[PDB]
Amino acid sequence: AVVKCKPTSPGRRHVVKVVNPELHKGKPFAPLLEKNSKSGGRNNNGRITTRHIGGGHKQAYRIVDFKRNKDGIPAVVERLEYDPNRSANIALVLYKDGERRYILAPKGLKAGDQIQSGVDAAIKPGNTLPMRNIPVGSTVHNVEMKPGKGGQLARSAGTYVQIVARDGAYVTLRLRSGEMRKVEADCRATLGEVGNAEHMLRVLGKAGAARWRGVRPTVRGTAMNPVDHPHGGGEGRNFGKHPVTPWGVQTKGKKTRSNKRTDKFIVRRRS
Amino acid sequence: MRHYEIVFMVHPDQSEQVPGMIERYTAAITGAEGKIHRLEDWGRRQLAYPINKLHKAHYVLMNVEAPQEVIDELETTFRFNDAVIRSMVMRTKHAVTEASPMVK
Amino acid sequence: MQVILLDKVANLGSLGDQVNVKAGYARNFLVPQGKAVPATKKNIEFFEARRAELEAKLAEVLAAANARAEKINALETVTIASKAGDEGKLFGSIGTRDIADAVTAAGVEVAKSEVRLPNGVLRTTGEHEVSFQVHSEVFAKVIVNVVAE
Amino acid sequence: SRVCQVTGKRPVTGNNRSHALNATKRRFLPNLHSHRFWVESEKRFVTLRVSAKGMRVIDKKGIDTVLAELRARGEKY
RNA sequence: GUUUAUUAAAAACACAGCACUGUGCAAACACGAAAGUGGACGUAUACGGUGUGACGCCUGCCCGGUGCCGGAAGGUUAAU
Ligand SMILES: [Mg+2]
Ligand SMILES: [Mg+2]
Ligand SMILES: [Mg+2]
Ligand SMILES: [Mg+2]
Ligand SMILES: [Mg+2]
Ligand SMILES: [Mg+2]
Ligand SMILES: [Mg+2]
Ligand SMILES: [Mg+2]
Ligand SMILES: [Mg+2]
Ligand SMILES: [Mg+2]
Ligand SMILES: [Mg+2]
Ligand SMILES: [Mg+2]
Ligand SMILES: [Mg+2]
Ligand SMILES: [Mg+2]
Ligand SMILES: [Mg+2]
Ligand SMILES: [Mg+2]
Ligand SMILES: [Mg+2]
Ligand SMILES: [Mg+2]
Repeated sequence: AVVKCKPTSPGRRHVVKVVNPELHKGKPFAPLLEKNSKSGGRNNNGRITTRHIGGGHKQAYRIVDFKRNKDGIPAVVERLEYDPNRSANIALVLYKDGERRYILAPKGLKAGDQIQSGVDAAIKPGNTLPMRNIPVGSTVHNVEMKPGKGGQLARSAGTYVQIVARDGAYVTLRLRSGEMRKVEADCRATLGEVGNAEHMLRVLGKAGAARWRGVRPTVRGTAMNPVDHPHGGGEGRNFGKHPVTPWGVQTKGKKTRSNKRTDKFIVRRRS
Repeated sequence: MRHYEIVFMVHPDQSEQVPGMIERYTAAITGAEGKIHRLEDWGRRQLAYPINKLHKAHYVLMNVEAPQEVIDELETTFRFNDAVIRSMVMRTKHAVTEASPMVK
Repeated sequence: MQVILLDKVANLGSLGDQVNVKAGYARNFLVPQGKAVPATKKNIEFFEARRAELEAKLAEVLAAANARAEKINALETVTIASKAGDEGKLFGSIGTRDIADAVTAAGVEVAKSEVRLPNGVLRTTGEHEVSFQVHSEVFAKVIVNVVAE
Repeated sequence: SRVCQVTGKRPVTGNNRSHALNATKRRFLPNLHSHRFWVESEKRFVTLRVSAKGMRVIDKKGIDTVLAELRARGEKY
């Protein structure tokens, strides 16, 4: 539920919270946690590889089942939890044999539902079964690209992928970007859209809310000197040049895909 | 309870499995304490127009007095089965038992 | 790459033939599969005086032990009670290793490179036909009924 | 290291000469490739990071002779 | 809020927000002769770059030039 904040102060003037009261108001499940040390966007050389990353609140990592291998064994949903590592909420499920795991929470999933992976799984939101067993035209998430590698597609808060076709070993997918991609028909997929669809409806309101999320401020390139950026310079506001990267590469429109290995898997590009 | 008239149209290459489908559907109804009034296989029949790139289909009529829950389950069974092509459930005022004019 | 043959290959020569091949075809397939030796004149005097009939005898006794095995591959039925769905649509398939597992459990202990399948998985309960390639020439067939558990 | 194990080829240094005879230092790298060679005597495959000249050498001398030379050189394989 | 430590604290920068565009994952990109690493133990409601800069009303015409994107019939055209 989105909640517009009352303007008791600037910085609360424009804040929209996303309040979900079903999330667990306690500590997460401790065995499935691990340390997530921050980087600052710096590699093993210490240099900044990707800029504007730094700071933010300390975050513990939640081990999430993307491979989803517990076949045949049903699992009930224990509680829903917050994950700082990702935009989607996670669900703590309890298998019959006594194992607890975290999955991505689907849209309509709540505490007490029953899920089941495997080939003999039913078709309800939450189940994970191979896409040669999944009917054409359904919305799935947590999609594998390779069998057993783990789900990599449609993991963000409100995403989903439609299955538009199948020609033997492959199924054709309609990705959330609009790209049509072939995937082997033995790759696992999880039914339904991902949960927190109103995540994009939030407004941070102030700069500190991004610094909480580890987003350092972005200095635009024309406000620099020419030694720093190609855009820099001027005796006023001057930009008499084509928009480039800090490294002189055209940004407004120029394509950068140079993978000739995966062109056979791409049916149509996005657009 | 709620008198329904169910007619479904099967892929003709799955014509051998038809009594297995009928027996599962009947055991769904009577397991749900439903009645079965008439049950009329119409056989292979030439379609008026080619659905799904094929010209014939295997028809089954079934009149049922069941609760709506097992009928919505049966509709989902028709939905996810690829053997069944079309399914039509039509609510009826009463229980009908007389044979069809095309069963004759 | 001049190379002498140890067995007949379907498009260039029979056993005891000194035929120019490409280097990657000799270096990657023929020599590592024992089918050809590069045509050194030391290899030629090694082969043609003695092995011009020594490899023809072991290749013929290999084709006679295989063509005996293909003849005895008249066992003709293997019922594999795998898991299945309703109205066909087998849950769990029978692969190459599982076919070799079942003719081992009933007949010859057979390997996976002899098995010929157009699809190969056959995740479908009922009858099918499966050809074999236990030799380069002699093939066998066993009707395998995959039955729902 | 860009060194052919068979021939001992090595990146040498030279110049890019332009049309205006502008000289810039460059390198000449060997065409090295890792390849599994079937050794029939040891009855196994041996991976060697070898140039294509060395593959012509293996096609001419044979791999057992070359691995004898590499042991007499004192080189692992 | 930040800034010229030591003559400039500002209308300059940043900002939440907006838009364009790239990117299907071994992602783009970046540091690295390379291995690798960051992005991210993330997966297009994500990430990067660029411009603008809360909010309110808005954002009109021009693709000739320069760029970029798409095209592949014809002309020209390298090593070989
Ligand atoms: Mg940035
Ligand atoms: Mg910004
Ligand atoms: Mg900025
Ligand atoms: Mg300046
Ligand atoms: Mg410059
Ligand atoms: Mg000016
Ligand atoms: Mg001007
Ligand atoms: Mg000089
Ligand atoms: Mg101030
Ligand atoms: Mg200061
Ligand atoms: Mg000062
Ligand atoms: Mg001052
Ligand atoms: Mg990486
Ligand atoms: Mg400005
Ligand atoms: Mg304008
Ligand atoms: Mg133009
Ligand atoms: Mg062009
Ligand atoms: Mg030209």
